[PDB]
Amino acid sequence: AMSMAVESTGNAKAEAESRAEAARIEGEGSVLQAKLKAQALAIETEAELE
Amino acid sequence: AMSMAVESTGNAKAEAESRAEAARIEGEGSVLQAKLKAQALAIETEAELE
Repeated sequence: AMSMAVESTGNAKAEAESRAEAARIEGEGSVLQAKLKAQALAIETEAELE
Repeated sequence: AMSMAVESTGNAKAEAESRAEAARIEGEGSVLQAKLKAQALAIETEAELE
């Protein structure tokens, strides 16, 4: 029972923490792309404003 | 009866605690993605506001 508990919790935590790490990387990437796209829109619409 | 009790409770607790650990990792991941996506929206809509 102890061995099954540790194996099952390791198997679940691996597939859960890989997803969590990938989601963290995607969140940081998404906010950085949000900054870059914000600059892109704020300059495109500013020039098109003129 | 004692052996069956311990085996059944170990087998149930393994499949229950793996799910609980995976759900905890998913919750932490989800809140971190919520922060990152919150920053992404708060900058995208801010630039699009301009």
